[PDB]
Amino acid sequence: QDKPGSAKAGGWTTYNTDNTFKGGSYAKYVLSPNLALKGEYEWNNSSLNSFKAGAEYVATPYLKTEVMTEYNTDNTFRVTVVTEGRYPVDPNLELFPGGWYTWNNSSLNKGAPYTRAEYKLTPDLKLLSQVVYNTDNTFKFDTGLEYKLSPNLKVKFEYGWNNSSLNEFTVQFEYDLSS
Repeated sequence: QDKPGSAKAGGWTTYNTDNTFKGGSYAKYVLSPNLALKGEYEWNNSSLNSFKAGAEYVATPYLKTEVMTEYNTDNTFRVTVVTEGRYPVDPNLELFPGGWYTWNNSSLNKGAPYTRAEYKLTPDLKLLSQVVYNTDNTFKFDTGLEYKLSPNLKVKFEYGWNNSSLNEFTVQFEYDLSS
């Protein structure tokens, strides 16, 4: 149904109890089926902003690979790899295999496990729960919700929770480009 050349936009509003506020937006340019381009700009009140960009390569129909490289004022900041796919589940809920990989020049490459669940707690919504567990102990825990009024545009609100940050509230804005 859809055709090549079209792109998708997605705003990201990061708000926290503290005065410090974070804002950014990510978009994916689909030109060909082989691979697609991606870019997410992260701006902040301070002068510590950055820009991450990469590409999305499809190795399998069930498992997809998306290389996301983080660029900064310097030559290079760091390159991370993300792996997502579709996993079956006994019940009605769905299981999404998440994979986080952090590669840098200073430190060594490491790929931590990621578990992303998505289902309807009851109402006609898409509750996305992201949990990160490690061999030692729990890594982090965050929740997310996906809802909308029309198919054209959509909105989602997810909050992160961990020892590092007390409580962060991020709301994504799904909106397809005009051209």
